[PDB]
Amino acid sequence: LLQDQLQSVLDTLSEREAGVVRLRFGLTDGQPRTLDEIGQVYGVTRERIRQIESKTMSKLRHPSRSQVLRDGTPEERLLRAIFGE
Amino acid sequence: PVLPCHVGDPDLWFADTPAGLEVAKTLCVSCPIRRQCLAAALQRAEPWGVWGGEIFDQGSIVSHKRPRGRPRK
DNA sequence: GACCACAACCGATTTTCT
DNA sequence: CAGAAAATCGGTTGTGGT
Ligand code: SF4
Repeated sequence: LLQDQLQSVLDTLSEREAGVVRLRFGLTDGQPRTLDEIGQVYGVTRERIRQIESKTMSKLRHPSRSQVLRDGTPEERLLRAIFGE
Repeated sequence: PVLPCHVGDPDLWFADTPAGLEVAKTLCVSCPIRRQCLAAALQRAEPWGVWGGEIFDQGSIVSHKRPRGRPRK
């Protein structure tokens, strides 16, 4: 439960955007990935992955995607990184 | 609350053309949340996108997004 | 050495100016 | 017409900091 609806908004991103956040927060297998590893999967450098991740997080913060979803597991950390501390 | 951004496709607010951003910016004018949206986005220094009816670029407001080629004079 | 934030830089492409 | 110039874009490199 709930874990599903965010998987919905993830599906509103491009594959690379979604996969980068999936890997960063270890959403599919519990294990967060390092920027380097992520770059290894998408064939780009770590810094490119960092830029992608910054912009994608900006998108996820945006009400168009985040408003429906305002209600130590990785999904917990993702929702936390969306909003404040 | 019902927001204008939450209907349609959200990438409009992160559109690559200045046209799409102007569209989203006028869509925001009907938002019951607008001034909030803007304040909070400024206070997180958003890198891009349209928030509270304004284009953001690396944490500030840009008014109009530059087109892709050389500037007309 | 592992990890990553920041800025400068790079080649391609696009657009406009002379 | 033909370049040259200026700008964005997706990406990498270089530097340095925990
Ligand atoms: S004010 Fe905020 S919620 Fe309303 S349309 Fe603009 S960005 Fe979306």
